[PDB]
Amino acid sequence: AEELVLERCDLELETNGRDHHTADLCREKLVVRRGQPFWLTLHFEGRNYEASVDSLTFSVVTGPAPSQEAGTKARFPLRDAVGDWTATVVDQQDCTLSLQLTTPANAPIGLYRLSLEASTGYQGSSFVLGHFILLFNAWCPADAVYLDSEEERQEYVLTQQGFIYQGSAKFIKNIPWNFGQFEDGILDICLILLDVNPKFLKNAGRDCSRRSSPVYVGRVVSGMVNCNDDQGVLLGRWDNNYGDGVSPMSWIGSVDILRRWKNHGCQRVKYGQCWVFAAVACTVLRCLGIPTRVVTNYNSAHDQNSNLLIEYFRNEFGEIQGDKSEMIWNFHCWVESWMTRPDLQPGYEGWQALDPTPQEKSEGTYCCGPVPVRAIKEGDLSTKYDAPFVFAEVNADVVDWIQQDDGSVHKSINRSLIVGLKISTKSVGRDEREDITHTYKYPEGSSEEREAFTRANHLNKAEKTGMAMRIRVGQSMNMGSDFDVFAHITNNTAEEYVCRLLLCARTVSYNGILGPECGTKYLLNLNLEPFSEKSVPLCILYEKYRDCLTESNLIKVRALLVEPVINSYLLAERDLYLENPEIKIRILGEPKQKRKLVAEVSLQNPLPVALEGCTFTVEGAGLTEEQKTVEIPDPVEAGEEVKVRMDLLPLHMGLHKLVVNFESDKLKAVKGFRNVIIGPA
Amino acid sequence: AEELVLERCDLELETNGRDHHTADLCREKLVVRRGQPFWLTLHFEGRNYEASVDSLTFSVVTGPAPSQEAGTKARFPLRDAVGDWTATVVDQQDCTLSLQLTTPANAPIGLYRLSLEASTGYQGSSFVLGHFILLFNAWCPADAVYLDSEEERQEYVLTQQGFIYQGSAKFIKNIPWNFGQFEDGILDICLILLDVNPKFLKNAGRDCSRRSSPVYVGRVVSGMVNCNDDQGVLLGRWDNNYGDGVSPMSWIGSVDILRRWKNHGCQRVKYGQCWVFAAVACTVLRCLGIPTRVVTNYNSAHDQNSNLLIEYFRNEFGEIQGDKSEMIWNFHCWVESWMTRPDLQPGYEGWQALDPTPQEKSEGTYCCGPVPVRAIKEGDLSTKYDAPFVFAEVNADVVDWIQQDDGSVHKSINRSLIVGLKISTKSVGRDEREDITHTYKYPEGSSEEREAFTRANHLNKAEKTGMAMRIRVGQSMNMGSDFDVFAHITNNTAEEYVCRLLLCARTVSYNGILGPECGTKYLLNLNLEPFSEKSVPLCILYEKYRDCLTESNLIKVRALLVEPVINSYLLAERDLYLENPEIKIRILGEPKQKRKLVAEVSLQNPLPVALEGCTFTVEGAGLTEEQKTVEIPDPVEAGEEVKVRMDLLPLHMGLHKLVVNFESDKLKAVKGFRNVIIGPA
Ligand SMILES: Nc1nc2c(ncn2[C@@H]2O[C@H](COP(=O)(O)OP(=O)(O)O)[C@@H](O)[C@H]2O)c(=O)[nH]1
Ligand SMILES: Nc1nc2c(ncn2[C@@H]2O[C@H](COP(=O)(O)OP(=O)(O)O)[C@@H](O)[C@H]2O)c(=O)[nH]1
Ligand SMILES: [Ca+2]
Ligand SMILES: [Ca+2]
Ligand SMILES: [Ca+2]
Ligand SMILES: [Ca+2]
Repeated sequence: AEELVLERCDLELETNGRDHHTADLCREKLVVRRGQPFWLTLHFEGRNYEASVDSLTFSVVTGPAPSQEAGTKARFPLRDAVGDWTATVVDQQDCTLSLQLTTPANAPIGLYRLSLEASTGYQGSSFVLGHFILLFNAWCPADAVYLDSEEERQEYVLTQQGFIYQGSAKFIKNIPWNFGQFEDGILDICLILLDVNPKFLKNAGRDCSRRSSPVYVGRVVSGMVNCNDDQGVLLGRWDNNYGDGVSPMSWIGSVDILRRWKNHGCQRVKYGQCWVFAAVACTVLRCLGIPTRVVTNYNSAHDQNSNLLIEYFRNEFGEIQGDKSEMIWNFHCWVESWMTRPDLQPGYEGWQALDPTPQEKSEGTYCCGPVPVRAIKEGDLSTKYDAPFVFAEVNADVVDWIQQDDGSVHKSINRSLIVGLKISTKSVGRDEREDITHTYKYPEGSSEEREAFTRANHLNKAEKTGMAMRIRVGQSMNMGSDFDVFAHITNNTAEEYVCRLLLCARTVSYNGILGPECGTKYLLNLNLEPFSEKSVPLCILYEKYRDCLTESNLIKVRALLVEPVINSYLLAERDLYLENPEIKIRILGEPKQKRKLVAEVSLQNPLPVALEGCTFTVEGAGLTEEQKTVEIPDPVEAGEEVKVRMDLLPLHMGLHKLVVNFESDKLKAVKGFRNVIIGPA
Repeated sequence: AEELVLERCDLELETNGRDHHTADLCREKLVVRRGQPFWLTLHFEGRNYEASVDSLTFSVVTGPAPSQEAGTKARFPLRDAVGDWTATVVDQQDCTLSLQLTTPANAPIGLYRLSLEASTGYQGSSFVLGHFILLFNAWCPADAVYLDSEEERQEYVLTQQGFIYQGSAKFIKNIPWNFGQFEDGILDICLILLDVNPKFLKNAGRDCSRRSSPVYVGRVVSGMVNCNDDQGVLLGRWDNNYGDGVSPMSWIGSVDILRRWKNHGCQRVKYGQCWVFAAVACTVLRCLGIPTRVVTNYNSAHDQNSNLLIEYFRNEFGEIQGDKSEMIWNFHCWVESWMTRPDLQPGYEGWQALDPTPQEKSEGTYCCGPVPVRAIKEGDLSTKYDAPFVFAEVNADVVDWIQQDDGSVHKSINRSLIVGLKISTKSVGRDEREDITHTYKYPEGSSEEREAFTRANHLNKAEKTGMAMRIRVGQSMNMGSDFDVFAHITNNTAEEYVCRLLLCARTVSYNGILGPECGTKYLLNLNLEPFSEKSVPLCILYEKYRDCLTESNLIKVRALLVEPVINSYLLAERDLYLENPEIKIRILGEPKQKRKLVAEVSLQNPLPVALEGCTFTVEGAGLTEEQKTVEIPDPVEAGEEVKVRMDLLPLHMGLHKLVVNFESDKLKAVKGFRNVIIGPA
C-alpha cells in the first residue's frame, strides 16, 4: 500500500539539443534554450507513475542566492496539460516516464540545478536529477532576442566562423575569424566570465535575477572585455611592441583568447585591440544565444568625448601639430546585438551597438552600448545607453585648419575624408561583405537626415577655387615591394596656376597613430595648366617603410595643394593597405566526419630579405578541437615559398571556415581561410 | 552428384557507388569507373560455391558489335587471386558469394552487359546478371584522366555547379551555371549522344572500341555540341532574335538543354552560343568522368582562319569599315579536359583545349581541339589536333589602320587592346576566379616567350608622340540608368597640341557584332596643354541604348585622338558591362535532405519603365530534380521589387549551388546564385 517511488538512470535526452540548436554544446552537460520545451526521460524501478498514488513537483534554482521573487528559483508541479515554468507528462511506457519541461521566455540565463521532490502522500523524498544550462533562444517567438529569418538566426548565433572587416575604406580586406562559441569548454568559460563580473561580486542575487534581460547580459559581456578595472578578458596595448604577449593582429580565433584567460587564473590575456574586443564579445554573446554580429566602421571618430566637431591644426606641410588632439581612427570595430528593448519607448527593438572598446569620457573610461542603431540613424541621442558617443563616432564632422605663417590659421577643403564610411559586416549565409552604412546614417542631404541631425541638435556643416585633388593608386600594391601612388589634381577653371604641393606618406597604425614618413616629395612651383588634370607621383619604397610599418599594413598618404594668389588650401588624405601574400590552402584526402584530413598551407615570400622563424597557426571550430601550430625549421629565402602540412581531425559535419595565420620576423600576421565541407562517415 | 548451380537475387552493391564516386549516378543502374574493383554479390539457392565442383566464367560485352581484339568484348575466369579483366572471390558466407570484379584502366567506356556462364563440368548454363555503365576514373592511378589532387578530382568531375566567366576584360562577371551531370537521366542522354555520333554511324564497332581513349571521347563529345552537320545538341543563332526558342543568355543550367534535345527526337535545342556549347560539353565530359573545366578567354581572336595577324581598316572616326573583316570577340568560351596524350611526344599530358564552338577554316566549318595547352604556351603548332587555331586565338596580333583622306591608310597606336586577356576559370573548391592566362602564354617580353613564338615562326611585333589615351569609367554603372564614361588623355610632352578627338559608344554583342551608337561626341579643336591630363566625358543614356543592347549588356566605347601637326593617330577602345540588378535570395526553413525548403527570390526593378511578363527560373542539381519556374501575374513598376517564393525539395546532402534567372520584356537574363548546404535528415 502506497510504495515509495524510487527512480534511477535519469536521462536528459541529447536529441532535444538538436531541437534547441545547441547540438554542438551538448557534450557531457545538457544545454537548452529558454521559452522552448525540452524532453526529459525518467527511469524508475517500480510503478511507472501511479499519479492516483504519487504527486511530485520539480524545483529549479540557478544562482548562488536563489529567490522566487527575483526569478532565479522556481518550483512547479507536474500536470498532464500545461507562471510559465511547466513540467508535463508526454508519455509513459514500460518502467519509463517521459516528460516535457518548459522554461519561461523571460527566464534568467545561467547554470540551473534541477531537483525533484516526490512526496506520495505519506513520507516521500527529494533529490537532484541533474544540471542544465539555459541560453537565450533566437527561435522562440516573444523571446527578447528573436529573429524571424532562420538564416539570420543561424548566421548570427550558430555560425562559429565569420569575417572581421578591416583595412582601409577604399580597399577593404576581410580577415577571417573563428569565433568558435561552441568549441569545447567555451560555454563554461563564458559563465565564469559572467560570474566574476562586478555586479555579481557586489550582489550575486541581484545580478543572477537581472540576467534574464539580454540588454543587461550584453552590457556585462562587453564590459568584461578589457573595459572595466580589475578582472577582464583582454589587456590592450597600442604602442606596437607586443613582445611579451600574442600580437593583436596575430589572433585568428577568439577561442584561444578565452582559453588563455581562464587557464592563467583570470589575468588579462596577452595584448588585444578594438577588433579583438569585438570578436571575443561576439563569441561570448553568440555562445549565450544573443544574436550578435561584429561590425566595422571606417574613418571612425573614436576617443572624441562624444564630439560632433573635431578641429585639426596643421602646419605648412599639412601635418597635424596637435599634441593633445586624437586622430581619426582608420577603422573601429564594435558588436551589434539583436534584442528587444523594454526600457525604452517602443519601436527601438533591433540591432544594438555595443562597443566593447573602452572610450574616453568625462565620467571616466568605460565602454559604450547598448544603444539602438535606430537612435543613431534618427539622431535620438537621449536614448539611455551611450547614444551620443556612438552617434558622434559615426556622424562627427572634421575640420582641417592649416596654420598660416602670419598669426592665425586658415580653413582648408578636405573632401577626401568622410566620417562613418563603408560600415560593413559579414553577410548572412555568404562570405560577401554587407554594407550596413545605411543602418546608422540616412542619405546625406536628405530631409530625413536633416531632421535626424536636428534631433541631435547638430545641424552644422557646405563649401565656398574650382579645383580639387584626390589620392589615386592605380593598380594594387602588394606588401614587401616598392610602389608608386599618385596625387591627382583636377583644375576645371580658366585660370592657370602656379602652386605649392607637399606630399608626405607615413606609416600609420589602424587607430591613427602616425609613424615616420616613408615617402616625401615637395614641389614649390608646380604649374597647373587650365582645364586639365595633373598627376604628381610619389614613390614609396619597401626599405623606407619596413621598420616602422604596423601589423595592419596601413600607410597614410597626405597631399596639400596651396594656391598662393588666392591663398587657397586644398587637402587630400588616403590610407593604403599593403596587401599581404596570399595563402594557398590545399585540402588533402576526402573530408569526412571523424576522419583524418591533411591541410597544406603555403605562401610565397614577397620580401627582398629572407624570412626567419616562420610559424603557421591554424584554427577551426569543428575542424580541430585544439589549435594546430607548426614552426618552420630553416629560414625562407627571397624567392622561396613556405609550405607545410598539418593533420586535423574534424568531428563536426557541415561547413566550417579554417583560418590560418603565418608569422615571421619580417612578415607578420598574414591571414588566409578556406571553407571546408565535412561529409558524414 | 554434381548438382546444377542455380542463382537468384543477383545484387550489384550500391555501396561501391560511394567507393567509385558515382553515388549520385547509382539510381536503378550500377555505374562504376574503370581501373578500379567494384563489389558484386551473388545469391544462390544451394551450394554457395563448390569450386572443387563448379567452374564459372564471366563475359562482358559493351558495343553493338563486340570484338575481343577491339576491346569491346572480354571474357574472364574466376580465380581466388588476381589482361586486367579479373573477377575474384573476396568471401563466401551462408548461401551468398561475394566477388570483386576489376576493369582495365584502358577499358572502353559505355554501357556493359554482364553475362555469367557457369558450367559445372557436365551440362551447366548461361545467363545475364545485369547491366552496368563504365566511366572514366579520375582517381585510378595510370588511367589517362588521372588527377593527383583530390580537390581537383572533386571540382573537375563531381562538382555539378560552377561559374562561366563572361562580361568584359576590365570588369569580369561570374555567371552561375548548373552543369548537373548527375541529374537524373543525364548519363543515358550522354550515352545516346555518343551513340548517334557520326563515327558510330559509319562503323559502330570501331567507335565503341575507340571510346577507351579520353581524347577520342572528347573530340566526339565536343563535336556533338553544335559543330558537325545533321544531329547535334544545340543550334546557334547570333543575330539577337531568339523569339522561337530559349535565349542563349537565358540558360542557367545545361541539364534542361540535354533534356530538351532527347525529349524532342534529337533536334538541335532552341538557340545556343559559345558559352552554352562549352557548358554542355563540360557537363557531358564531367558526366563521363573526364575531368573538364570551362574556360573563358577575353579579347579572343575567334573566326580568324588560324591567323596571327589581323588588320582592321578604319575611317576618319575610327569605325571599322571592313564588310568582310571579323571583329575581335569580347570573350570566347571553350573547355579544358585533363588527360594523358599517348599519340604525341611524351610530356604533353595535362589540360587539353577543346573548343566546341565551330570555327571557320579553309578545310571547312568544324570545332578545334583537343590541343595540349602546353603546345599553345610553347608555340608548338605542329601538335596534331588544331594547335594553330587555338594558339592564334590567344596570341593574335591586331593592327589598326585609319584611312587617310588622301589615298592610303595610316597606322595608329592602340595600346588598350591586348588579345588573349584575363583567361579565367572557376577555382577548385571556391567561388573565386582562377586566372589561367599564364597557362596559355608566357610573360610578354621574356626570352621564353620569344623562343615559344619562334617555334610558331611568328616573331612579329614595339612602337615608334609621347602621348597616350585610355578609357576610364570611374565608379560602376548599373544597367537601366544613364551614366558617364570618360576618355582620359595623358600628354607628357613639352608640346601643347590642338587635336581632333572622336568618341563613339555603340551597343555591342559579346562576339563583336556592333549595333547602332548610343553615345557620340566629336571635338575637332580640343586643346591639350603641356605635361597634363585631360578627360573628355561621354554621356551614355538608357533611352539611347535600350532597344539595341544585347542580352550580354555589353557597350563598346571607342575614342580616336588625332594630332594634326605630326598626323599621329591614337586609338582607345574598351567594352563596358552594364551590371544587372542583384537578385536577393533568402533560404527559408531549416535546410535538410528530403525536407521541403522555400527559396524566396527578389529583384528591384532598375528601369524607368515598368517590367511586364516577369518570370523567375530556378535550377539546382541536388536541390530540385526538375526546373522550377514561376510567372509573375502583373507588371512590375519602376520603383517596385519582384519577389516570389518557390518550394524545392533537395534529395542530396552537401553543398549545391542554386542558380536563378529572371526574364522580363525590358530586363532579360539577370542571374543570381546561392550556395545551399543541405544537412542530413
Ligand atoms: N586605395 C587603395 N587601393 C588599392 C589598395 N590595394 C589595392 N588597390 C587597388 O586600387 C584600385 C582602386 O583604386 P581607385 O579607388 O579606383 O583609385 P582611382 O580610380 O585612381 O581614383 C583597385 O584596382 C584595387 O585593386 C589599397 O590598399 N588602397
Ligand atoms: N571597365 C568597367 N568598369 C566597371 C564596370 N562595371 C563597374 N566598373 C567599375 O569600374 C572600376 C574600375 O575601373 P578602372 O579599370 O580602374 O578604370 P580607371 O581607373 O578609371 O582607368 C571599378 O570600381 C568597377 O567597380 C564595367 O562594366 N566596365
Ligand atoms: Ca541584416
Ligand atoms: Ca577636366
Ligand atoms: Ca589548376
Ligand atoms: Ca603627367
